[PDB]
Amino acid sequence: RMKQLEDKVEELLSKAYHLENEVARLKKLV
Amino acid sequence: RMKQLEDKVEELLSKYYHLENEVARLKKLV
Amino acid sequence: RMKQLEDKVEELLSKAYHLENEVARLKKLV
Ligand code: NA
Ligand code: NA
Ligand code: NA
Ligand code: NA
Ligand code: NA
Ligand code: NA
Ligand code: NA
Repeated sequence: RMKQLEDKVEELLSKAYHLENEVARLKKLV
Repeated sequence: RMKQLEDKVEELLSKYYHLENEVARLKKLV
Repeated sequence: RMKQLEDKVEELLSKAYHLENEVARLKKLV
């Protein structure tokens, strides 16, 4: 149950921090 | 347990919407 | 609350993926 969705939320957290940076890239160059 | 998960998924739910706006805005700006 | 949680991160993982795609698209327009 919960160790499965925690590692998903972990994955989610990583992704969010990833995309956040990407958007910063785009915005500073666009 | 389930407290911290719903906690973080709201962080994530809002992060993800926030990004969707940045992407929408950025699409207009290219 | 457990099942709603697991399905909520479902949407998140899937929106995470389309943001990667839409931010990848915007990369070579800027
Ligand atoms: Na996996
Ligand atoms: Na509550
Ligand atoms: Na936090
Ligand atoms: Na969207
Ligand atoms: Na996924
Ligand atoms: Na992935
Ligand atoms: Na790049």
